[PDB]
Amino acid sequence: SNSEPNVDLENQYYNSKALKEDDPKAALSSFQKVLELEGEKGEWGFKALKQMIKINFKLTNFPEMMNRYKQLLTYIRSAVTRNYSEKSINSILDYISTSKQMDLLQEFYETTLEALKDAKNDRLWFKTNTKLGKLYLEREEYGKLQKILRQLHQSCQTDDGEDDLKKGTQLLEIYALEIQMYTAQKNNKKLKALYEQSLHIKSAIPHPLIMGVIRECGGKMHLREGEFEKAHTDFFEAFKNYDESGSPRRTTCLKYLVLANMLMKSGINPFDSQEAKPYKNDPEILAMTNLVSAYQNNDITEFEKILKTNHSNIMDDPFIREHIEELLRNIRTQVLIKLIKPYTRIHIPFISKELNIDVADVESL
Amino acid sequence: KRFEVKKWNAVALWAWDIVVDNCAICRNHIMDLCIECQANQASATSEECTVAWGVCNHAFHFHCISRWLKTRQVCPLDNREWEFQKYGH
Amino acid sequence: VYIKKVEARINEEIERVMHCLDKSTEEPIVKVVERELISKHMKTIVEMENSGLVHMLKNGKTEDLGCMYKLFSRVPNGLKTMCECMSSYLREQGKALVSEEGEGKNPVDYIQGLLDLKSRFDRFLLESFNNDRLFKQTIAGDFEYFLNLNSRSPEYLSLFIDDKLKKGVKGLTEQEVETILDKAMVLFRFMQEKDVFERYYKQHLARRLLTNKSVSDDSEKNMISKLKTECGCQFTSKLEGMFRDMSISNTTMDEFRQHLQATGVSLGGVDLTVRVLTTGYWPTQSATPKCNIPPAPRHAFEIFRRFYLAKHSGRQLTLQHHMGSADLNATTRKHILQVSTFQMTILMLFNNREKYTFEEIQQETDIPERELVRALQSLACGKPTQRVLTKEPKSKEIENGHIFTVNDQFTSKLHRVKIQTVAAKQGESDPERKETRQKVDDDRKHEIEAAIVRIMKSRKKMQHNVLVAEVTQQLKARFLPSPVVIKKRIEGLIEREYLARTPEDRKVYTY
Ligand SMILES: [Zn+2]
Ligand SMILES: [Zn+2]
Ligand SMILES: [Zn+2]
Repeated sequence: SNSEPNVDLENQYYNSKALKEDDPKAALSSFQKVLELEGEKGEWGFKALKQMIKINFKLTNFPEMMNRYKQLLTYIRSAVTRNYSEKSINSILDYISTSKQMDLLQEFYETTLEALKDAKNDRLWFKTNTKLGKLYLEREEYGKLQKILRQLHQSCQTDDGEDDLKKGTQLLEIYALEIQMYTAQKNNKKLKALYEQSLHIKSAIPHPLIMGVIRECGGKMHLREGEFEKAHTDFFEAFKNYDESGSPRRTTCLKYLVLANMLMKSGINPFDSQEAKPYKNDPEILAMTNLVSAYQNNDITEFEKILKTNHSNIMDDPFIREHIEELLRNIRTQVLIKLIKPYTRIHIPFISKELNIDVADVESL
Repeated sequence: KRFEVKKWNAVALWAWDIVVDNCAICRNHIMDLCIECQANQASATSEECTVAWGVCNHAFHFHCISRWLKTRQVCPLDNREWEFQKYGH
Repeated sequence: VYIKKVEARINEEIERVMHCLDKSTEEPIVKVVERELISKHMKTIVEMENSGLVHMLKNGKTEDLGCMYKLFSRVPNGLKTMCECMSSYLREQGKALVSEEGEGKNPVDYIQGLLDLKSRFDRFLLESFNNDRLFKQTIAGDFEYFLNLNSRSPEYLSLFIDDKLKKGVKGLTEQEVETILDKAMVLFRFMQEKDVFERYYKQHLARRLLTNKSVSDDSEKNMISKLKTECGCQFTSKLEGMFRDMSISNTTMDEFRQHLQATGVSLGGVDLTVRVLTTGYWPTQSATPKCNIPPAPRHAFEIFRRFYLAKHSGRQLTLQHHMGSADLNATTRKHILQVSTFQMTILMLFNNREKYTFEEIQQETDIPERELVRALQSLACGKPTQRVLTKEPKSKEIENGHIFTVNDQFTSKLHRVKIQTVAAKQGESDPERKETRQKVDDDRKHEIEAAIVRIMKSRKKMQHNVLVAEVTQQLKARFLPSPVVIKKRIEGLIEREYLARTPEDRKVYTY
C-alpha cells in the first residue's frame, strides 16, 4: 500500500525522543522546534506536544503545559482523527495523576471536559464522563455524579424520548453508574427501576465489566423478589463477564451464583465445571464447594457441620444469612423425601433423630 | 551484536478446558452416563449420550442440560445466555 | 409542455365556473372533464415515450416530476401506473448496471455507482413525490428484486465500509460521517445474503485490528451499535466477542504494567506489548502452526503464559504464528527496524551468528513454507537505498547458498524504518472466499433443519403438502423457499426415524 507521511518531521521527532533521556531543558526546546518546523497543525508535532507535556510535568512546568494541552485538544478535532488522540489524552491524564496536586488535576479535567464538549466528541466524551463517574463512585461521591448522570441522560434524550436507539451503550454506562450508586444506598425500588430501564433500552454492545455489574444487580433483585431461575441466569452472565475481565468481584459473584443454583432445587451443581482445580480448591470457594458436595450427596449432617464450621464465610453475607433458613428447609425436605420413598408407615421420632432436628420441625415439614 | 530486538506485539490465543470429574444435573460424573440412561447397554447404539459444552465452558451431559432447558423452563440460560459450542469431551 | 397547458386549463375552468355560476354546479362539470381528458391524454403521452416519464426522469427534471406527481394524484390508478413505469425504468437501469458479462469491473466503483443511483432516486422522491408511501414501497421491492441476482455485492459493500472506517480523511467532522453511515446501513437494509457480508466485515475487522491499532476508537462503537440495531444475533455475538477481546487485552496491558512497576527480577522484558485474544472470536486462519520463537519473544511468551496460568487459571494458551510485529534495534547511526513475527526468527539466528544462508534458516528454525520466502525477501529483495540485510549474490530470484551481510546505510536517517512488504493487497483471493461461502452454506443448511425440527415438533404434520407451507413461511424472512430442494431433502430421512415416512409407502411417519 504505502504512503509517504513525512521524513524530516519523523527524523527530528526521533532525535528529540533520543534526547529525552538527556537534559530535559534541551528536549523541550527540540520538541517545541518540531512544532515550528511544520507550523500548521502537527501530526508528528501532535505527539511532540504530548512529549512536551510529559517532560514539563517532569520539571513541574504547568502553565504552558495546560496551554499546550488546550492546543492538543484543538488538535483532536483536527486532521489527526479522534482515534489515537483518545489514548494519548488518557496517557496524559494518567501522567498528570502521578502527582498529588488535586487542584491542578481538576483544572486539567475541566479544561478537557469543556474542550470535548466543544469538539462534539460524543463517544470520547461520554467515555470520559463515565470514567469520571467511576472515579466518583470509587470515592463515594454523588453531588457531581448526579449532575454527570443528568447531562448524559439529556444527551441520550431524543427530545420526545428520553433514550436513543444507538446510545444504548451510553444508557448502559449510565445505568452501571446508577447501579453502583444505588448499591451504595441499597435502594431496592430505584434498583428495580434501573434494571427494567436497562433491560429495555440497553440492547447494544457492552463492556464486559458493565454487563457483569448490571447482571449482578439483576440477580440480586430477582433473588430479593423470589425468582431463582432469573437470579441464577443473571449471576451466570455476571460471573462469565468477571471471568473475562478479572475484577475481584468474581469471587463474590461466584458465591452468589452458588447460592442461587442451590435455591432452584431440582438437584443442580454450581461447583461442577468452572470451580475446578483452580477455583474448586480456592480457600474462599472450598467452603461453597463442600456445601454443594453435601447438597449433591444430601448429607444434612455434613452440610450443617460445614455451615457451623465456616459461619464466618457462609452466613457472613446478610443475604446468605437470610437464605440459609430456606436452604436448610429445602435440604431437610429432600433428605426426608428420599428417606420415606422406599417404604411406608414410619414413626416420627426416628425421622427426627435421622434429621438431627426437633420433632415439631419434622411434623411441620 | 549487529541486530537486537527491542519491542514485540505478539497475539496470544487461549483455549478453555476447566476439566473436572463431576456433573451437575445427574450428580454422577463428566462421563460414564447419567441418571436418565444408567447402564451402557439397553438400546444405546454406540451410546448416543455425549458431553455438551457451553460458550461459558461449563460442561454437562447433553441429555442433562437438554432436559434442564426443556422440563423446568427454557428462560434460564436460554439461547441468548447458554450456547452450544461443542459436543463431546 | 402539455402538463402546464392542462393545469392551466383546470385552473381556468374551475375559476370560470366558480365565479360565473352557483354552488350546486361546479363539481360535476370539472369532475367529468378532468376525468376524461386526464385519463385519455395521460394514457397516450405517458405510456408512449414522447418526453415521457423515462426521459424526464433520466435527465433529472425535478420540476417536471413534481408537477406530474401533483397532477396525477387527483385521478385514481395514476400513481399505480406511474410507479409501474418508474419500476420498469429502475429494472432497466439495474440490468444495465448489474450486468455480469465482462471481466475487469472495479468493485468500489460499482458500489459507488449503485449508492449514487440510490441517493439520486431518494432525492428525486423527496423533492417531487413528497415522500409518498407507494413510491417508497415500489422502489424497495424493485431493489430487493434486482439486487439478489448476484453474490459479490455484499463483499463490495464490506470493502467500501472498510475504506470508510480505516481513516476519516474525507469528512473530518462527524455529521457527514454519521449521514454516510446511515445511508450505507439503509442501502444494506435492502440486501440479502447477510452471512457473507458479515463474514467479510469480520475479515476487514481482523485486517484493520491486527495491522492497525488506531483505527477509530470511537466509530467502532457506532458501527457495532448500528449492527445491533440492524441485524439479528448470528455473528453480532461474534463482534461482541471480538470487542470483548480488545477490552480484556487492554485490561491485561494495564495490570501487567502494574506488574512490571513492582520490580521484575531479570531483563529481556524491555518494552513488550502482549495481547489476550480468544480462539472463539479470532479464527486460526489455516492450521495453528508450530514455528519457533526468538529469544526475547520466547521470554515474553513464557512470562505471559506463567501469569495467565497463575492468576487466570482454568485455561491454557495455544501458540500460533500469523500475527504481530516487533522493532529491531540495528546499528553511522542506530536505525531501529521492524519485523513482523516471521523474519525475526531469521534475525535471531543472525543475532547468534550472521553470514548464514537459506539452508541455515530452513534447517535450524522449523520455519514454514513460501510465506517464509515473502518474509525473507522483504529485507533483501526489492529494497531501496536503505538496505539492512545485503547479500553477495545480487539477483532477483532467491537461491539456496547465498550469504547475508549488513550495511549501515547512513542515508537511512529514519530511526523507525519499516519494511511493509506484507499487506500488498486486500482483494480476498478466491480460496478463502470459496471456503467461507461453503461454511455459511452449511450454516444455512443446518439452520433450516433446526427450524423445521423445532417447529414441527411443537406442531402437527401433513399427508402430501401441508407442512411445507409452514416451513416456507418461517423461512420466508431468511431466503427463498426452494420447494424442490426441501422436497428432495425431507424424503432423505426415511432411512432413519424422527417422523420419517416408511420405505414401503411414503405416508406413514414415525410419530
Ligand atoms: Zn449424561
Ligand atoms: Zn443411555
Ligand atoms: Zn452450552
